[PDB]
Amino acid sequence: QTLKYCVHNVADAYGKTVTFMPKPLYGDNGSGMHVHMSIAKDGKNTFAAGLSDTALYFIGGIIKHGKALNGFTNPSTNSYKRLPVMLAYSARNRSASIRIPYVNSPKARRIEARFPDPSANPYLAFAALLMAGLDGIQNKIHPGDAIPQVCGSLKEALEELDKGRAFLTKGGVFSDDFIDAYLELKSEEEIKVRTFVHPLEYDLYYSV
Amino acid sequence: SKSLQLIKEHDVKWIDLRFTDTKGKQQHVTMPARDVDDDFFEYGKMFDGSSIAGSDMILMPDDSTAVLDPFTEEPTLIIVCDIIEPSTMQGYDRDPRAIARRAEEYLKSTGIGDTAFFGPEPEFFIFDEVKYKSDISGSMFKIFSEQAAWNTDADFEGGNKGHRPGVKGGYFPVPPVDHDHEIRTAMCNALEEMGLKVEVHHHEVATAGQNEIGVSFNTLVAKADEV
Repeated sequence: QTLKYCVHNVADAYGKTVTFMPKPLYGDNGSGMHVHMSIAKDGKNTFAAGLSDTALYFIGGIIKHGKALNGFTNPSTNSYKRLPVMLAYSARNRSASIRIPYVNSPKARRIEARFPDPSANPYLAFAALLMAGLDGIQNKIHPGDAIPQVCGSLKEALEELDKGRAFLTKGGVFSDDFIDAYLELKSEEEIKVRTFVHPLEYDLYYSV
Repeated sequence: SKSLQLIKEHDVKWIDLRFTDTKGKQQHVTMPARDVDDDFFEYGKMFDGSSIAGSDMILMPDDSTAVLDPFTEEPTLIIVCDIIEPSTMQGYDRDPRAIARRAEEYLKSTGIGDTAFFGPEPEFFIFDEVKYKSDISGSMFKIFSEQAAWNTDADFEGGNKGHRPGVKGGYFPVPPVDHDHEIRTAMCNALEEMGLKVEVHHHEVATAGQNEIGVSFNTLVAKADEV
């Protein structure tokens, strides 16, 4: 939140203006908010391609609840104008939504998820990622080996959140009432976006 | 002959002698119709071909291709002429029409056949305006077309009727989308008035006003004159 603060105001100072939405441009690269997760335990690194079984279970939890996570890490109809969509993990491959950077130290082993976008609320997106990882670790969910994909439209992402909120509502981390209110807000938002004429439709169907 | 008959029929006032240079750009010189006689067809006119790209040379008219001009209000008869070297009185070495005649005569002499038939379909572009320059300062070939696919938001004198063909999608649209039906019909009418037996006309694949008008076939030199 501080980073968004500083970037916005420094942009305003020179007369420019920063936007953080994932895809303000078509025909050119969008903007993504990659997230590096690294759980510690009593000062040691739990995630120690060098990843322990617990890190793989975390990745499996991220993979399993990927579309449900898209309701928080991608709470934007822009996010699906940008979609790193393949819900797989690799250490070098550039086509996997989850990547493991080549860390030089065993203490700093971490995973990177590439689907989240800067339009996501930091608190909610981070909590959703952590909760999915905790669910995957607790349930011993094997991710497989280095296929599912993340959502493609906010409507289906909200549907998947409604159908898979269960892991978030574990231990009381997310209240069912909060999820319902958040879903109603995002649903009215998506409905507002969907039912408005697109200029591309004037490009395509004007004469037909 | 033919040209005299057309002159008598339509009270033709001017005779337009046309030939072709090496580059393929048709050239025309006009003359009064009252000078047409036996000596005009046995001697032809004369002109300095030195300034033609590719000295004195004789324009020998071909009366078999006399055809009225449907654009000039004054009735002018168009005659396509050959180029004759005064020294040898034979067809000019570099005259493309003479070369075409030599090719057809070679075809009829080798015994392979006679009267080789060529039917060409050339496509063209229709633009509202066009601009281009190229000097040390810079260069450009800006192109203006009301029906172009890139003018979907432009301002036009009359209005931007947003019906226009998309890129590589201007093939056979109805007149609301293609803005060239009436002009293509006018082209076909002019071609028919010039004796061309047109057979089809339509909008081609390109946007920005590409059209094709396919006309009937003919022999080598006849079809070159027809094109």
